[PDB]
Amino acid sequence: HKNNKSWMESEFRVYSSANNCTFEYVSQPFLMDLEGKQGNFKNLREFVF
Amino acid sequence: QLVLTQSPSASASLGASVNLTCTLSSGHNSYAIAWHQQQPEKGPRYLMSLNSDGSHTKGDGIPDRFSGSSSGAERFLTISSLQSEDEADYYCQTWDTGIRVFGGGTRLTVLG
Amino acid sequence: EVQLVESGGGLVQPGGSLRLACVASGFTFSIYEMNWVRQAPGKGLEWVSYITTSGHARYNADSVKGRFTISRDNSKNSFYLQMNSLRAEDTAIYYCARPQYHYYDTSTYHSYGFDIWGQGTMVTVS
Ligand SMILES: *[C@@H]1O[C@H](CO)[C@@H](O[C@@H]2O[C@H](CO)[C@@H](O)[C@H](O)[C@H]2NC(C)=O)[C@H](O)[C@H]1NC(C)=O
Ligand SMILES: *[C@@H]1O[C@H](CO)[C@@H](O)[C@H](O)[C@H]1NC(C)=O
Ligand SMILES: *[C@@H]1O[C@H](CO)[C@@H](O)[C@H](O)[C@H]1NC(C)=O
Repeated sequence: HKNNKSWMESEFRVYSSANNCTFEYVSQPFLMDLEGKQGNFKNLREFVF
Repeated sequence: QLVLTQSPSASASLGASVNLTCTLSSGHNSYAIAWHQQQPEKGPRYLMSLNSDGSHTKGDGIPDRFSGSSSGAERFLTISSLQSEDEADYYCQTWDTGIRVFGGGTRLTVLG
Repeated sequence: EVQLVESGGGLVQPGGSLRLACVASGFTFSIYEMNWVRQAPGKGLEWVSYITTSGHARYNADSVKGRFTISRDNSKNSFYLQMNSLRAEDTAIYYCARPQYHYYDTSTYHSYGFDIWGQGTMVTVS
């Protein structure tokens, strides 16, 4: 927004609405920033499901 | 990536002492930095370098008042007997593998 | 706008316990990682540590002798450095700075360069 300039994820387009909820979980994020080091290295993030 | 950190403002009566300072990361303490005088409504005019040892050099058209230094992982720079013509914006810049980076700005509300 | 204010001054001995605060206002705290700043009398800046948007820290830069510690209260929109042992050299004003690295950034990464410093709090100790 221009007046706030704040960025908020208060958007929902992957899902239209919510319903029938079973589980909720709040924790440390899975993807990791880890950025701050310099050079040409890239953030390769690997996952196993 | 890069931290090229600059003071948004520093205030004192006519006679203060900088010529603005830049902060670097732990991994690249020893790389040299440079700045560009983007004074308001004017384009970038190249004045303001720094090597990691603090050896000073003079630009064109401004007095010898200006100095420099170095300590630890950060980079420190100085003037003696501040004058009026230092109203400007500055831009830290170091060198990487084929990249000009150009850092970020120092829009400075120094009260002169 | 962007503005930062601080609190938590106090005259104590080395080894003491106080609460240093950098109240962050004018922007969303939930996504902005933050820093802390020391300015010894007539001496230059020495940064200590930071807490990222998630809550991780790094107590490097070797001016700290394993002395300063940091934390986060992300919900109340204030940034805290969890402090103990305020010592003699820490007579300083603490202009704390907002990184410009909101966690949604594109283009060349000159992010988290500090575009604004805090109002400052003077903590005289000797
Ligand atoms: C400023 O922020 C407020 C909330 O902090 C925004 O409010 C809602 O924003 C959503 C997203 O665009 C809109 O769909 C709603 O209509 C807004 N509601 C209200 C009551 O404002 C607001 O849009 C933001 N606006 C600006 C100009 O920054
Ligand atoms: C899910 O919610 C709907 C409400 O529209 C309900 O009819 C249905 O029985 C619910 N199913 C489960 C498994 O909870
Ligand atoms: C301070 O200003 C002078 C002006 O010419 C500039 O040459 C110098 O590089 C600056 N200081 C340092 C440490 O570079």
